[PDB]
Amino acid sequence: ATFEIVNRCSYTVWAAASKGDAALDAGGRQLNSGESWTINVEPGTNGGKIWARTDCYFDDSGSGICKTGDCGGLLRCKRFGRPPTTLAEFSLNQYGKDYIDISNIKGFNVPMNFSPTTRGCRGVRCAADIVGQCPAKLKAPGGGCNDACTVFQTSEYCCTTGKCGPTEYSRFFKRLCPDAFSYVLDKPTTVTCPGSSNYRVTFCPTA
Repeated sequence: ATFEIVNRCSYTVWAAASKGDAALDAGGRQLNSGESWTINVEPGTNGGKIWARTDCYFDDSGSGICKTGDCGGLLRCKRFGRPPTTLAEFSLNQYGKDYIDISNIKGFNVPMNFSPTTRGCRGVRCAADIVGQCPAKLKAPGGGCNDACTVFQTSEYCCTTGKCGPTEYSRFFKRLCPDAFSYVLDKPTTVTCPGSSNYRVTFCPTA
């Protein structure tokens, strides 16, 4: 499947793409304002994620640091990124269906739209100003709004027993972005698409 990754933000982002144990395509690239990066993702990819990283400095061998979403200091991500990161998540060709979602379970850094470019399902968006509205206790100094699990490390926020409810903090993410996962056991906002669909991820889809 092909994913077009579009930076509509007025600022530079460093896109990342990974399934957690391996890069997807090149795994990462600088995107200036307006740039598009087309990647190929092998069919049957399970647990793939796309995200943006902000305020990165890399040297000549693709080694450095980003203020949000850093994946162990690499330009080309092999691992998932450090919170806070708005996530586009996907599992492809799972019994003839593709499954896509946006998640705030690892916080929010950049607004995002995740839409098919082929027929037969709708897209999902989280475009509210979560950073501006972020509760003071979740505000990340680097920029971004952390999830409560990352900040507080309790069984309830992290749902480590497999039983957990919504919280004051999850409800904040949910009120601004009803179409994104706000906590681990949130009622799924997954969208089912035809197997082998194609997609666009757009950062800052509004402004």
